[PDB]
Amino acid sequence: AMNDIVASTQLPNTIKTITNDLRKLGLKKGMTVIVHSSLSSIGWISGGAVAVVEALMEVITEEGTIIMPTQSSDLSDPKHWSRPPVPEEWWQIIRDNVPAFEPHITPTRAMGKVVECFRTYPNVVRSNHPLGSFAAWGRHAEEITVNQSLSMSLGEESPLRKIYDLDGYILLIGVGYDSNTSVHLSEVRSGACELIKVGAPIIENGERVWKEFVDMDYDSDKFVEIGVEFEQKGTVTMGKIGNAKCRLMKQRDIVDFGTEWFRKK
Amino acid sequence: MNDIVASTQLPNTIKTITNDLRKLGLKKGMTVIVHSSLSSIGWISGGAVAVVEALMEVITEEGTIIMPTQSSDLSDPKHWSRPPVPEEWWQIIRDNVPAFEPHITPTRAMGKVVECFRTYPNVVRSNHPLGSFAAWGRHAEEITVNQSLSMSLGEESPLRKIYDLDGYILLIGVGYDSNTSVHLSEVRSGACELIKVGAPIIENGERVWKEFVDMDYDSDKFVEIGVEFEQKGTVTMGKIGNAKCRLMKQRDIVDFGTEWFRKK
Ligand SMILES: O=c1cc[nH]c(=O)[nH]1
Ligand SMILES: O=c1cc[nH]c(=O)[nH]1
Ligand SMILES: [Cl-]
Ligand SMILES: [Cl-]
Ligand SMILES: [Cl-]
Repeated sequence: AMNDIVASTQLPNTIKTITNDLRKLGLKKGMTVIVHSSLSSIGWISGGAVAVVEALMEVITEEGTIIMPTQSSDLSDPKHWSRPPVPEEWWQIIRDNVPAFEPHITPTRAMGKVVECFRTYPNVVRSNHPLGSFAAWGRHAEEITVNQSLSMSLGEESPLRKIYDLDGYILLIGVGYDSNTSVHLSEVRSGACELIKVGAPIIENGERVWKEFVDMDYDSDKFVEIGVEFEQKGTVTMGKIGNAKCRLMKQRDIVDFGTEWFRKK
Repeated sequence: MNDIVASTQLPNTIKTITNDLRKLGLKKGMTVIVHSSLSSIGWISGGAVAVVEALMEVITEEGTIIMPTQSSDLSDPKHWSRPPVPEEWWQIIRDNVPAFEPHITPTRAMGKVVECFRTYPNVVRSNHPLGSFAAWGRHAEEITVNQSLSMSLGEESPLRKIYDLDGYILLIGVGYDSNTSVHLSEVRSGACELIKVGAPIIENGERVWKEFVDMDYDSDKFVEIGVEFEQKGTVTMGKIGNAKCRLMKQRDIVDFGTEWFRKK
């Protein structure tokens, strides 16, 4: 309900107030940052998702880099679907008919309106993976998004590793660690999960192909627990953007912690 | 979503949606303004993309597809009721809401099909900050250029261009209260009054809140008009999956509507 969102807000959030809140929390010009958001968590915003994207770009600038996950699990093999599952009798029709990934076109699923706004901005570029893409904007946009591997999509050949190499930051706006994509790189590095056979529809040599490949069975339901232990160290900056509880942290910090956590089990 | 899946027999796909459109009477070269509810169709392999691609496959670049891309999010808040907001906020809103930019501004209440449509390559969008439309195909640029600020859905609008082209209206799983073309009947009959409105635009480089006048567009009579119109028998009914659909000529409904409003 928009009703509850308006009832819960004292004054409008605007590009200007958001920009203020972001700077207060520690975002600054030139920073490399991957962002995860819930728009409704902030309270009512004048301009909605556009105001958030504009505020982020204002603070970070073209001399910095904004990254967001642009996952499209709508295109994944339906045998592994539980959110919701679909009947087994549909599975093969989906493989034969789900449209192939095209980075300018394919909508995201479960990423949020901010992401949908962001990925269609001018000068925003998207990585090539049919399930596990990211979108970036700014100084290191091209470098972060190019040459993502089909297999091991969130691993050492992915945008996550490039953010790591850039000593980047993670901003969570009113969401928890189950939305912290970067912790998948901890899974890869720790060998935390099983490999499984997955599939996705791609344009390959100029035609739709249902492509089979192997990826880790990524599982964000362990992340919340990792997050609680991580924040005992006291290296996460916490604060508000409007009504939302937000967290700013160094990506290497949580990735390294997650890797050591999985290894010790 | 579990509800959508359970009420679907086999998946809807590009191939099945194209087939349903063609039985419904859509064909190559047509000019059509489309209004839709994605969930109404049942479960779709590829969601909004599948619908958009199906419409394009049938109509082709020789025809033209139009959709409303309204962004009422940017309007003057004094007139809001869905929901309304405290008066204290109104002026703050006017001074801070971001300018309309056709390649960026999201729609409000148009549906995922429109949000997907408006981002497709070769889809062009008109420049009105509240009542823009998006178009694709032969007459896309014709239909979307030179929309007046004032009288946004009037004689200088895409609705009239569709009218001049003798185009069609396709309603997918939605009723006549989503039938944007009937606002032209409102304009023609003088069925609403004028009001003071505003919008944020890019003017000579900068953001500017621009105050203009427009019709108090009210769709509350549209359902009633639609019921009466369909006794004429000039509306094709059909199914796209689970959704009950309607295909009709735009000049038909617009003229009926104009006549309907003038007799009160
Ligand atoms: O319907 C869907 C699509 C993707 N993933 C799911 O779990 N369900
Ligand atoms: O919040 C809003 C925005 C536009 N229109 C409304 O009625 N309410
Ligand atoms: Cl940095
Ligand atoms: Cl290591
Ligand atoms: Cl919160």
